[PDB]
Amino acid sequence: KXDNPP
Amino acid sequence: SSPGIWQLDCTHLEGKVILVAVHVASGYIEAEVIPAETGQETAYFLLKLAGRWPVKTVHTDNGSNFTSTTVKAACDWAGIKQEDGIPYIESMNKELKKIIGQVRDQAEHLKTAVQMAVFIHNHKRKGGIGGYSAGERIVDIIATD
Amino acid sequence: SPGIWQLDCTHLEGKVILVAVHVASGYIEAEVIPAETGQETAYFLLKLAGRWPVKTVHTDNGSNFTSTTVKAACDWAGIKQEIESMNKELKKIIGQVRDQAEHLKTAVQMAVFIHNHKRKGGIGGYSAGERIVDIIATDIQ
Repeated sequence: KXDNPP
Repeated sequence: SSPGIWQLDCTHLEGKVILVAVHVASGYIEAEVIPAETGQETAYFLLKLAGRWPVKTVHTDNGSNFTSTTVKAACDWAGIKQEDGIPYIESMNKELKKIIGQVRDQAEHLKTAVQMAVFIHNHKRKGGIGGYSAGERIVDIIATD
Repeated sequence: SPGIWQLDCTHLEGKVILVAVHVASGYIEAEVIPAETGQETAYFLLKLAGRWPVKTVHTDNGSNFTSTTVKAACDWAGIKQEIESMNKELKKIIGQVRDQAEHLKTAVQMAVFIHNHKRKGGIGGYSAGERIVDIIATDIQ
């Protein structure tokens, strides 16, 4: 993830 | 109020969005103009904030930006407890737009007027000339040694 | 001084990173910008100064630091214009967590997070984040 999953 | 607790509120001006983070115990603020109240921009805002202060808890307006999984994942990565709908800072918005009014003519762009306003808010002597400014109070509250 | 900062440019993946280091603590802030412009520098310095008590900034000597917009920001904020140790370090950190994020922006602020909160030394150690607020809280006496 961290801004756009995964 | 505890040292690790922040309130996040949006405010709108000239068709742009200002995200505001208020350190509850001190009244210290920081803020940014973002394009719109999306998950990505909120997440990014929180992550910057948490990199600079020891942010334990955030109280939000529970707007849809905060319920997104982007923000939830930002808060979990930073170990921030997110507390949606929990109130406490609404004056903070009227105050900030006021100070923005006073500097607005010294800046080409709103975003610069917002930072100048943050600066002025954070440096003002609260309670006479024997007092402390919000920027002084936060470092005092947060300081461990 | 509680008030001395160094400001630095760093370039990777084609974008520019502006890094401010509080000299006495090793505390950093960083913003990722399209280009190293007078507009972005001034803006960055205004955010910086609204947050911390900035007195003096040490800068490379680029034209971005000498535009009239930067001087008006520095004059307005009361800032005076004039280690890579925490710059190679930022680069190192971005690369260790870079895979964890899509956008360069986001890994930069993760790396600033990690740097500012990492305890240095053993039990008894401090993080850069704690050193800055301690230094400035002490100085407010």
